[PDB]
Amino acid sequence: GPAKTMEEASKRSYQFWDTQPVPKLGEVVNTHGPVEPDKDNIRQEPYTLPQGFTWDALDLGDRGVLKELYTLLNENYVEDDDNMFRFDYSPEFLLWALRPPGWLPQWHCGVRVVSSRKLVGFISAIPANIHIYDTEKKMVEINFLCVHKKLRSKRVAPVLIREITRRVHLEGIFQAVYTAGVVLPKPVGTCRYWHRSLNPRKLIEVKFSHLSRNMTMQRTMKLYRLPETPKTAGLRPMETKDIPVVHQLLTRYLKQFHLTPVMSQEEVEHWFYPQENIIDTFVVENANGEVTDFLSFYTLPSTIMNHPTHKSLKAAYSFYNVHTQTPLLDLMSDALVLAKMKGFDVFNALDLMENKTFLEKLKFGIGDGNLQYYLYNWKCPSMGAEKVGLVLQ
Amino acid sequence: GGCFSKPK
Ligand SMILES: CC(C)(COP(=O)(O)OP(=O)(O)OC[C@H]1O[C@@H](n2cnc3c(N)ncnc32)[C@H](O)[C@@H]1OP(=O)(O)O)[C@@H](O)C(=O)NCCC(=O)NCCS
Ligand SMILES: *C(=O)CCCCCCCCCCCCC
Ligand SMILES: [Cl-]
Repeated sequence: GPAKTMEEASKRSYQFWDTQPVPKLGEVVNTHGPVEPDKDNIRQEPYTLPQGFTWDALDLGDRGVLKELYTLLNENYVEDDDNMFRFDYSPEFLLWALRPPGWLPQWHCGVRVVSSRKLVGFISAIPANIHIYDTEKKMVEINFLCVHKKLRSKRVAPVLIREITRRVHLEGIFQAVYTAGVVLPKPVGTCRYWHRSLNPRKLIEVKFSHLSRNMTMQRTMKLYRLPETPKTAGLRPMETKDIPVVHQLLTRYLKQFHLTPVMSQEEVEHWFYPQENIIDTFVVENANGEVTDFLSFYTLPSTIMNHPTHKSLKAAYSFYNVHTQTPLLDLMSDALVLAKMKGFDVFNALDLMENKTFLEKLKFGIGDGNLQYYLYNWKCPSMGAEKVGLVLQ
Repeated sequence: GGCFSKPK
């Protein structure tokens, strides 16, 4: 069973994670470097799966295979604390997240039932250059670890982790970054989700949020009402011509944080060029024609389980927001208006980077879920949320 | 992977 708190986790004994090159939960880290040296010979054979299951690298270019992955995640991926909502990553979103520049087919690591061919497990890696304190490292980002509900608590997650580690090691990469809602050895940083109601009536109806102690429904709606149009001058969707300046603005802005991505210009195009129902980016082009700011949020809806009338929650997630002339609070205020305009029910954001300067003023409510950040085979001091400058899908 | 949060 998984722990949600550093104090409840420190009671626990980590059978799998004790074997891994990550620091112990209790120990304090005053060093900067790999937990273990790079390996110069790597196991050539895939790790043994339980009887009746086989490895299968998923070609997400095949529409049918992509649909299989959608279904596995739609039915077996992350749920809330109370089993009321589940992530509903779209097929198109999964392509965006899993085929960035440098993606590899063998890093789309799935598990299939031998007889039926049913997809029952998945884990993924994508390449990413990561700046951690004073070191820049080629790493991978691990994401979408999923074991079918009927396969849980059978030690299948550790063989998925070890197999993707083997396949990443084969490409000469020995560090990784990943997040989780549970506590594991050992978080480099702990971030908290905050939520901004956009359609507060639907949220309360489906029990995503709740009426505050002494507030009517009519009052909750007036509180969360937003303008129909953003206020910032020159705000417009990102275009192809904005790719270099967006890359420039992002690269300089991220320097103030201690855990950041380092994106090429092609990676900036992939992660920020707007795709409807996936990623939205708006730039601020001023009176001189100069792009000075940009905001971005990605689309991640959720399934509402066991509700006869409301089936889906449309959530927007704060991505990367860079300000150099427009105040961050004005920038994020326009993000809320834009999200409201696009039919989103809620706008989610973490307390990382400078987000705490605007969360309360813009009527975000603190969430019940922490997002722990972890590094694999890298030792470094932990950092506060405001020093985390990395957002994953 | 991620974490599904909802307001406390
Ligand atoms: C997360 C999931 C793959 C874990 O699989 P499981 O069958 O419940 O647990 P298993 O029996 O396979 O193995 C348990 C081991 O995996 C660890 N583990 C559990 N969740 C983990 C996670 N998100 N990330 C890394 N390791 C995890 C456990 O700590 C344990 O290791 P330990 O001995 O050191 O304590 C599975 O519960 C699942 O698919 N949940 C829905 C999607 C999801 O939450 N993905 C991870 C998002 S962070
Ligand atoms: C979300 O799905 C992340 C789940 C994290 C699983 C642990 C991954 C550990 C790193 C494995 C890759 C190692 C590369 C050297
Ligand atoms: Cl693919």
